[PDB]
Amino acid sequence: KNRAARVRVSKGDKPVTYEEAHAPHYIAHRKGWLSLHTGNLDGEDHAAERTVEDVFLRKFMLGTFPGCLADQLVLKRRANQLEICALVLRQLPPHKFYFLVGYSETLLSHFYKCPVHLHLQTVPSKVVYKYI
Amino acid sequence: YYVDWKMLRDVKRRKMAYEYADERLRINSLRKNTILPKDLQEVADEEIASLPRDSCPVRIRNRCVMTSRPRGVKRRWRLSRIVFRHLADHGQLSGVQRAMW
Amino acid sequence: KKEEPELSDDFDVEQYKRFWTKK
Amino acid sequence: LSEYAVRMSRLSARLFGEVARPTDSKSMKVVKLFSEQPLAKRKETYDWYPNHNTYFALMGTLRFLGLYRDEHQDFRDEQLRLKKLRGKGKPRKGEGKRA
Amino acid sequence: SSLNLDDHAKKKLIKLVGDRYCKSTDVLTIKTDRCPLKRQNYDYAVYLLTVLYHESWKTEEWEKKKTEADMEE
Amino acid sequence: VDVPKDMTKPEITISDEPDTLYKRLSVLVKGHDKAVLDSYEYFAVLAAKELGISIKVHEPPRKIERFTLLKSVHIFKKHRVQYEMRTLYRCLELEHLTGSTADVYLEYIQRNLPEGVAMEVTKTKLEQLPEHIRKPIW
Ligand SMILES: [Mg+2]
Ligand SMILES: [Mg+2]
Ligand SMILES: [Mg+2]
Repeated sequence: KNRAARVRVSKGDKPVTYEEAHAPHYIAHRKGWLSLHTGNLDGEDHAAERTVEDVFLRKFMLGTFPGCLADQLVLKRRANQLEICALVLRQLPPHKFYFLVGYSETLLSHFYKCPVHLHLQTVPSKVVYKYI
Repeated sequence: YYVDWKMLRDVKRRKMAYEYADERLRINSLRKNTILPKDLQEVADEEIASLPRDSCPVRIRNRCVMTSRPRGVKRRWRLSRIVFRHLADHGQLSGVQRAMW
Repeated sequence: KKEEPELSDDFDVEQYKRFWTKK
Repeated sequence: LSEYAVRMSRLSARLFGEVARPTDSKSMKVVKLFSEQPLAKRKETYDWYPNHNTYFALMGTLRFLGLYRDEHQDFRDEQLRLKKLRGKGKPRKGEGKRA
Repeated sequence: SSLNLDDHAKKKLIKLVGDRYCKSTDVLTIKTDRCPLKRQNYDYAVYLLTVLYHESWKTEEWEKKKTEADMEE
Repeated sequence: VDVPKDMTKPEITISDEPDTLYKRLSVLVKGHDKAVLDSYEYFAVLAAKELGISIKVHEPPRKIERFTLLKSVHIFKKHRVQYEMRTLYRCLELEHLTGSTADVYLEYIQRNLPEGVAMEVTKTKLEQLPEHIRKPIW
């Protein structure tokens, strides 16, 4: 039985978001890619550097915003600028959110030597697609 | 810390190769040409073999940058086969989808 | 056995030094 | 193959910059060695490995500064504390089996 | 067809440039890759065009040693 | 009703250097999703028509890259999981475009490029004969 990136059925009491409710074979059929960049095109180079940078942001954003992150990030790379779109719960006061936004934008920009955009959308709770 | 001692050894090996890359190329040019006298080529073989062992391009090993799996690594993404599926099945790699035809 | 390394070949690089600099 | 063709082959090689005089099959490798970039100097080779030392050290310092909270490192510390409480810790230097 | 090649000069240029000349479309294609920059390649590419034209007009002494099997017509 | 009066201040210094004439300009955009490229073509065509360029749009055939990886982490070599990377193509040809008009059209096109696509430009610049060839020198 396949087990890749799946949530198992357990009665009807466990909420599941849209991303987690679809099996990996549904990619490019019902759900898109969480990251989009040129590296994985046909005749384009520089695909390994993008991948390692992508993984680091998955680990940095998850740790910078403990508990208040809703689901996976969305990373868009246009020109040389990097846009990070996130869903954040209503946990921290707005003062701390702007502190972390300012902290993240400056630290990443001076680390990857590229401008960084950080756009946040706030939701009251995790969005439930099935079960519950 | 790299993920394993083996990965650390590879970094030293790659670093040493880069330092002696040009010097090896100049000496190796003499050996690979048949117009120079045979006496000079024999001396070149002694010098090229006197260089440190780690400064050899063939000794470089391609591993995974995440888990350092010595084999089963795609050269394009520099990732192990297990890690590549882990990233691709979650949709975290652009343009990568399950093949159906 | 044969020997003829001095081939009768003529060519001067400095002949085209003029077009080399500017149009 | 005539003497006329030999001059034309050499004259064309002179202008485009290739080798004029005849060259052996094995002797052309020295041209190839300098024409191409050596394997040890390609960016794919010496920059193959991301610098894990900077990645690990940076997140180590940010963890102590309260700007990054790592769950995994907290898990090790919490379990390491329990081992000390249970009486099974790591001995100092020169305390393994010499006593 | 837009150049000033003579009957002898044009025949030598085709025999000199090799496969870069198309016999059907009468177009000459020069491709340069050795220079690191596009501006250096552009200056080098035009350098090849002018030196190939000034050389097709030099009827050197050895050119009279033509073989009847080397004639294009 | 209240608007900033005359908030425009660009300068275009017309120098004396002759402009560069491009015989034909080719733009080839490559991406993973057809829908983005379909919308991007409409944006490019609409902007091109307004500038008066008379462009032509054609779709080159697509190519598909496939590779196979093992399924489990130990033995079981009779079961494989395959993957596929699809690159869809779209080409926009530009004809009789001047150098000055080329610069603005390309930079306007490039800045609005979506994140999931890239493009290559093939510019066929035309010019007269070199001085040595034009000026009679034997
Ligand atoms: Mg280990
Ligand atoms: Mg040998
Ligand atoms: Mg090997």
